Amino acid sequence: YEIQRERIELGRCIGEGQFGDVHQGIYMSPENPALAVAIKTCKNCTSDSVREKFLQEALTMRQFDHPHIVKLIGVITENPVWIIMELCTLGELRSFLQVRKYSLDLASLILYAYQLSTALAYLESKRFVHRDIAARNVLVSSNDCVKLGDFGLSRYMEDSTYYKASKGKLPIKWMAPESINFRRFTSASDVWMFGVCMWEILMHGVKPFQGVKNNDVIGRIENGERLPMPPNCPPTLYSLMTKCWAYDPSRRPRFTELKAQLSTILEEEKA
Ligand SMILES: Cc1ccc(-n2nc(C(C)(C)C)cc2NC(=O)Nc2ccc(-n3cnc4c(N)ncnc43)cc2)cc1
Repeated sequence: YEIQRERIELGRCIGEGQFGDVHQGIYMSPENPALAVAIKTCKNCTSDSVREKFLQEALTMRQFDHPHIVKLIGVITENPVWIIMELCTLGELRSFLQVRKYSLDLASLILYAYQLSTALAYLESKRFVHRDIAARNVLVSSNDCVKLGDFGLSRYMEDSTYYKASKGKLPIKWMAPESINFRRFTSASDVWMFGVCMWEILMHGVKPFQGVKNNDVIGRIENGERLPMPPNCPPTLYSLMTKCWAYDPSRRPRFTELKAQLSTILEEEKA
């Protein structure tokens, strides 16, 4: 996974990161055609403890290879340490959906749900629990291709859930009841979150339970209330989302079933 720095053309800064600026750039690969990349830099990785914390991201990402999961391209372990990932040129899914609300067809929305279900069926095959399935963790490579990633300070921390609570940023509005009540995160709770993520896509990047306090969400869910059917959502798609939201995790579908059903809904929409 080691990359030669001279083969990277470092472009503009596209964001801030916990360890240093994140830039876009070009990787003039010796084996593959030139590719656009996102480059995470690390200002203090000359320190072994800082370097190990920063590189945890490369260690996690290196395990996976799927067309709808952000790919790790490589690492430069000589100072300054860089992590090189594929660039998703169209950026965050939420802003993309908001800007193109009147331009995107329903078929494109279902296609994004379908592509994410393939990424999640793949992670479930590896017995990997994502823990934060939400539109904030999805990037857009093109108008017909989205990619699942993961972002946030809590990912670098030893006690990830504890950090979120300290700042009151636990994603209660996306979480399965067993994750809220017992801090249980499984393939079934990822399914619950995926249902909320499909709702966000159909709602064109609107957040769930807007204007509702976190403490009140728990009560509503326990009482059987669920996010409403988005406008223009096919009834079969809503039925699928309501199955993701079964209070009992054993009644929820698995991602292989979600993928097969989303493929059928997409085919029917396009027809
Ligand atoms: C500590 C830690 C932090 C994150 C992870 N973790 N886990 C996953 C799964 C599990 C989904 C493989 C993925 C990740 N990372 C990213 O997605 N990074 C990640 C970093 C930059 C970009 N990136 C690509 N294009 C852009 C762009 N236009 N703007 C901003 N960032 C971009 C995309 C992904 C793991 C550990």
